Amino acid sequence: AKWVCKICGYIYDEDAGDPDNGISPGTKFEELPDDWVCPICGAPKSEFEKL
Ligand SMILES: [Fe+3]
Repeated sequence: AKWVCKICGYIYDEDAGDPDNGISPGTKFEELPDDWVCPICGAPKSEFEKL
């Protein structure tokens, strides 16, 4: 799945993960740590929407 940051337009793609911030490819959004934030704008998880 993909999830968009409603603040900046960054797309969290589960197939890509976010390795530079400790998230390996294939990590589901719901599995992201509670303290993970948008790598671009710093928004909390609450500000993402599933596409
Ligand atoms: Fe963002």
